[PDB]
Amino acid sequence: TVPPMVNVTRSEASEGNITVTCRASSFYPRNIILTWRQDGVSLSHDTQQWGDVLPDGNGTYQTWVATRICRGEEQRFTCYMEHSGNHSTHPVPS
Amino acid sequence: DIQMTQSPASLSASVGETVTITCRASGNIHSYLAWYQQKQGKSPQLLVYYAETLADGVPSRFSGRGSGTQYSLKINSLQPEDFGSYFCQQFWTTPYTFGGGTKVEIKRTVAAPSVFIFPPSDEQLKSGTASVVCLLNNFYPREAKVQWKVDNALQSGNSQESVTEQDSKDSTYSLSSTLTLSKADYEKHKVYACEVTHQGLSSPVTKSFNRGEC
Amino acid sequence: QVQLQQSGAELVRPGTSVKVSCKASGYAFTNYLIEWVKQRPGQGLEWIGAINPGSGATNYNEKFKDKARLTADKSSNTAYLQFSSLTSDDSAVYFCARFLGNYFDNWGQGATLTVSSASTKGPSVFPLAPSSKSTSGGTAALGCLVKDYFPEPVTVSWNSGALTSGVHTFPAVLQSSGLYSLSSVVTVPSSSLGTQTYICNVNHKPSNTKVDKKVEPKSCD
Ligand SMILES: [Zn+2]
Repeated sequence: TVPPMVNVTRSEASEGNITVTCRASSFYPRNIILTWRQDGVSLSHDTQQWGDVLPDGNGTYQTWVATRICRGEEQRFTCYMEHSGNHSTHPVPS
Repeated sequence: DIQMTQSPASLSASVGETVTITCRASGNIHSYLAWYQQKQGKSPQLLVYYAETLADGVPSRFSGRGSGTQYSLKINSLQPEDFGSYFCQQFWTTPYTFGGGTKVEIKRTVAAPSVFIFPPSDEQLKSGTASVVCLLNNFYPREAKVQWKVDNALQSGNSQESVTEQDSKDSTYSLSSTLTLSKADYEKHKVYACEVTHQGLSSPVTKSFNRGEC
Repeated sequence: QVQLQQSGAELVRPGTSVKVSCKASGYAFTNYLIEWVKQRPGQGLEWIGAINPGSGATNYNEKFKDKARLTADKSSNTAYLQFSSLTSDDSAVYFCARFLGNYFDNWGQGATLTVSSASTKGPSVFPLAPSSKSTSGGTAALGCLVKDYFPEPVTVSWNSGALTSGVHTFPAVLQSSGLYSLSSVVTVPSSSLGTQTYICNVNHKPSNTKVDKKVEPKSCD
């Protein structure tokens, strides 16, 4: 088992709305949960977009999840990662 | 790991005064900081989150400010219910880390202790141990030194003390120190003394008794 | 409405294991992460870890990875913190809390954990008699030494609650024996010592002990 490296990035403000992307990388096995929370609670999957869990060419995997958030509300959001019975949480930077 | 440096560790203020507590983070925590109040080690109560957002029910005299690595909690017009402890916590990275805390105590005028000394009772001496008690009553500030002497020899490592929290009436402290020795050894020495040093005293005060004296 | 109710005080032996609880109510238990925090007087607040009660997945502080085990029973809305190989370093107050949007709220009342090999023992109560060396002006100090008991706490009152002003009951000190000792004192007028009776009432509920010790001047006085 290799634990994921989790990283949160944010795009520029489109129309007062930021896109936040939570990336998990360099993990094994392939089974992972990666999802956005607001005010400590998981969002609906219909408010998010997920990449596939793809190889990185080193015997490990990588994936991502994104959601759109209104400007000034970024501190309410947390990326939740779960892998092999472990979890980690990651707030929105800047 | 983010280290949170909270200052000052203790703070003396009066009702009506404005006080400021600072927390400095070792790296950028992106305003993911909360302030909590704690009275007598009880359940922490949320005051401020996201560095500056005041929590529900919290009086508007509480004010959180900061960004990057520099954060402060200001209490304008300090009220009787605000005396207690305060701490900051960061939520930028795990493990979550806390400031060392700030104890906010009631300021008052300097008051010297009244010193009292108690020999071991005859009842206790039947058990084979002797406890000599020194009481430093109703003093301020908290900082005080008790020095035990037996036949004018300074003692070390055979006493323990405890201090009350600030009194509700007069905002002073009291201190109890217990010198412990065997009954056998107690009955080999004569003069038992408690030398007290405190900034309110003009010079250190000694309270003593002779074993067997009325 | 939201409430995290923890289990009571724990008195446990070194080398053994103990499991303390945090019962959640007033919200959907599986939606929020539960947090655990350790507090001692000497070395401040420390985060132990978090658990997702929906999946049981854990996020540990590396310092508690060998010491602590976090579990959750979603059928009873209860989270648990288990310690293995208990030592005196584990003696602390432990809090549970709730993870909101990147801050903690709804802290539990706390549970005290005291690690000790001591057995339950009632206090001996000795009078701290007034004398010339416990007088200050027209005031005389007197008291009671409540010695060699386990566990905490002890309550002290004076004249069955009729005497409260000037009373100072100090925090207990832990002696090298493993037993506690505390003192309770009161300042009264020196001229009242001939007429007024002074009795300390010591209650130690853990050992089913109740002592009423009259405190009076020495026979020579
Ligand atoms: Zn769907």
